[PDB]
Amino acid sequence: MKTGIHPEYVDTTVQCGCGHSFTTRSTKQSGTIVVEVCSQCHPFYTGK
Amino acid sequence: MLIPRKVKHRKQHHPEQRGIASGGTSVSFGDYGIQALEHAYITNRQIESARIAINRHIKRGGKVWINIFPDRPLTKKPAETRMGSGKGSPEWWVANVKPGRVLFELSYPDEKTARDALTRAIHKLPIKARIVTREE
Amino acid sequence: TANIPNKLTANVRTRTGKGASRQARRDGKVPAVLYGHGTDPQHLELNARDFAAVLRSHGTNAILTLDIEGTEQLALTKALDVHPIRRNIQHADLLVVQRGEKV
Amino acid sequence: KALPRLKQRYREEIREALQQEFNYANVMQIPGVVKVVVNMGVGDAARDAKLINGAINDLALITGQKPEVRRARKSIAQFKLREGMPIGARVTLRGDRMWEFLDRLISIALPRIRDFRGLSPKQFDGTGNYTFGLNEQSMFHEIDVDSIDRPRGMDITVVTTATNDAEGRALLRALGFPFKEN
Amino acid sequence: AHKPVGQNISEVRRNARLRRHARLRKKVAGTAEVPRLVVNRSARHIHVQLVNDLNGTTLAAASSIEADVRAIDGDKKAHSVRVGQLIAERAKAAGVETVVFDRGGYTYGGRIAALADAAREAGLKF
Amino acid sequence: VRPKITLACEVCKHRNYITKKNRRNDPDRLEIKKFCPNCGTHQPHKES
Amino acid sequence: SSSRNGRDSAAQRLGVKRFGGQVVKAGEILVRQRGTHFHPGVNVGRGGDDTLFALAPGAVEFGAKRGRKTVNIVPVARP
RNA sequence: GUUACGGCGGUCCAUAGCGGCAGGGAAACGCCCGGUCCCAUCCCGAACCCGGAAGCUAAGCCUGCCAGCGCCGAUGAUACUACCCAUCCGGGUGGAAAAGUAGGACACCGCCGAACAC
RNA sequence: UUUCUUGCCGGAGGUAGAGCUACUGGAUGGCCGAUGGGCCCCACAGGGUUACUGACGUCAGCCAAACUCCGAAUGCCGGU
RNA sequence: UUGCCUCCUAAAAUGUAACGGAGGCGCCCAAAGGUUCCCUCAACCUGGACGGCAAUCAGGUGUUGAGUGUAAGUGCACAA
Repeated sequence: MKTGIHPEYVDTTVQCGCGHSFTTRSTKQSGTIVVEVCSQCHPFYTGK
Repeated sequence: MLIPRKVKHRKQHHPEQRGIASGGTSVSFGDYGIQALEHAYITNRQIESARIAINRHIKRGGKVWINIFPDRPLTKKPAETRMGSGKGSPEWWVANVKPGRVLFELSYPDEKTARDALTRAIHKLPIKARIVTREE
Repeated sequence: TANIPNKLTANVRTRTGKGASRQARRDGKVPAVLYGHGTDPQHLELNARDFAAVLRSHGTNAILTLDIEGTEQLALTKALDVHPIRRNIQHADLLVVQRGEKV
Repeated sequence: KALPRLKQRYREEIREALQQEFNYANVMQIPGVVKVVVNMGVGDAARDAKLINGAINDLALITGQKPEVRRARKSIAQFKLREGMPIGARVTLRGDRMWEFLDRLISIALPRIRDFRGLSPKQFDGTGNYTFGLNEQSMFHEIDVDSIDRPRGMDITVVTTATNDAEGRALLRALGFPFKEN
Repeated sequence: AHKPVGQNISEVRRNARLRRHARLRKKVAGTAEVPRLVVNRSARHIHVQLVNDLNGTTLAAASSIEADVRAIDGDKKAHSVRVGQLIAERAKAAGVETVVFDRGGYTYGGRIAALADAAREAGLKF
Repeated sequence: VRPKITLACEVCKHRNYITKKNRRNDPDRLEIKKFCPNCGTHQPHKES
Repeated sequence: SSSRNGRDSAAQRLGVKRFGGQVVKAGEILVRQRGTHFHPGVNVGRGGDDTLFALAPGAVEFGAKRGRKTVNIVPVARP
């Protein structure tokens, strides 16, 4: 990384529907998000 | 008939009529062949005449290869003109034949008919030629 | 099976070159070069008549017993420079045939 | 102390999985994901450069890296495209950043696709990696439905050290990539 | 069993270093009066040879391998400084004062720059 | 479309050089550093 | 008729001006060429128009280095 | 002085290359773990650059063997050719290919410095 | 004597010749016959009798002043 | 048609004619100059979204096959 000319990068918390909060570095300024359909919630990924 | 689909240079020097052929000097396709014995520009006109002669003689059946291809253009300046004012435009296509070159080849069951057809082609041709065979 | 190695007299050439080869062909002797596993090539003058007879008898592929000054050496013709016009054998290449080797 | 979830899981158990499954003869043979390259060719750049501008912004948000403005290799008249015209947006992620980008992708974005039935393995693209092209950008949760401007779609190529298609498929399955392998 | 489909990064780096070195040598030669100070850089060590393309015979050489440079603690660039000093002494004793310094196809700066600066301060007019 | 332009030294105003630019590509008076022989040092040279 | 041809530039008198073995002063033009048919060798320089000239005196020597014909000047020791 | 050594170079730069079958990392060569720093990406520590030796000879590099692809390649002969003889045809002396054939070749040489020896 | 002749030696060349699967351009047959047309099952699903263009080309043998993987002989420059 | 450049004619040094065979030129450069340092280009897939012969930057593969500002050559991958 040269300088801050790239979008700011910081840790983020995603609270998915299943409750499995993931901690992942992302450029979301706020640092927190929620998703109604995650890996553990999707039919195909869960086993449908 | 036999005309190049394209020549890189339309106007070319007269092909040199020197030396015995280095390549195509043996029957390699058919049973019999017409081997040249003198230098000549075998025009596409002559090739067509000889090929039709052979095919019509051998009638139905047989196969005829035409090894040479009249790809060398020879120009002809317009009729009744004085020397100069640039080279004439291409007028007839020839194949530079040299002695020992096999011009035509024939595969036909009957040796009699094959030799007769090749002799007729030799008659249509503008030089001495002999009916050579593959069997050496 | 096998093919009898056709007998053919050969002489080592006292003079090799263009003039010598043309003189030989006039004399009726075809020049040939014997080479192969023998390491050292030898330059020979076969008899044109006899060699053409051998060739037209046993095809281009035939085994020749070359008598080189009275030395039976088995060879085969691997190349036959034939003049396209005169049709005469112009030159021969003779691959020494080791009695007990494949080619 | 600092390790992405996917990288930690890989180093811990996927190495053992691949070793045991494919009887690799060495750790260095044990494959391992390499750069994730996020491509997107706007295509209509000849008509509007603000399109490629928005594409650059979308990539910057999604991947987290300033995209490279990939020009056009040569001028093709049929596409109304001239050489040196900016035609695509590129992003290269490596190391922890690529690992966590894959984590985000796999655990949020793919399940957020509209009517998705698992990835396509038949087009797995073994030796290279796996280039699957998306139809829209809003599916990437990070960009807002209020901030989207136009359907974009992506091309993610997860280059791996997989020697061949079978080994790459095993690697990306163990990683998690939901394929529809039927 | 194994099929390294691509070209390994080690191979790529070796080839690229050789190419950069060749394009460098396209202008740097090194003559008996002004030898060429070739520098090879590794993740573990750094070596230097005063070579003479006329003879193709090296005049002097130093390397981080030597027990003295190994005893000199610090970092890679500290060892680079020490080897630059050593090659400067060896060259001066040989009778060579001026040289042309070959990067070896690497980049300026780092171990190689520290080595060149150390040799310069040691007394090589290169 | 590309006239013979004369670059003169800003300091002594000696017309020292005669080049050709493109009046279209570079309509502004050309500025490049070249030395007047009488000055000796490279000084800014401008179109006449 | 009228031919659209009839033009040709003045022959530039190119080629080798000093052949291998000729002793030359420091600066003589050894070769004139349009590309680098010959590449400059030891004590031989290449000019703007690809002229090979002698940077040092001595005898011309045509060699090859890495599949490229080259012109070299070998010094001539004064007897 | 000996090495399945590393570098720097040479060859009128493939007889050296490509491909295949097997082998090793001792010092080194490398891959390799990171980016705090010098430094860097028209994005990316991929590369370059910087610190270490956790791991590996799987790759690179190197060793031996394969003549498979490419590379070289005669000798003879021929084509061509300088000069000469020759009233068209040709021929002689000197030179002599290209292609093909026999075959060669899975490199050779010099400098340093490494580990061991001395 | 620098001139010229002859011998020897160092040279560069791309003519003659030859070759072209070494390039750029014009040519017999099988191979894939791929892109395709009818038949095709008439369905656009799927597949072959596929005398057909049968390509890039794959593999076997032939031409050029403005072709060259090559390449003389002479001539030319220089030295002795 | 007349001047200039390139090629072949031009007979392997240079040169060599024709109202001989082909073309270019009366420009573009403030970067397309200088310099330092980096990189290689064509051609096909394991494979891709609207993406097709062709875009991507798809290198994933592949050995210097394109590109030289512009005619032609001589060169240039070591790079020009």
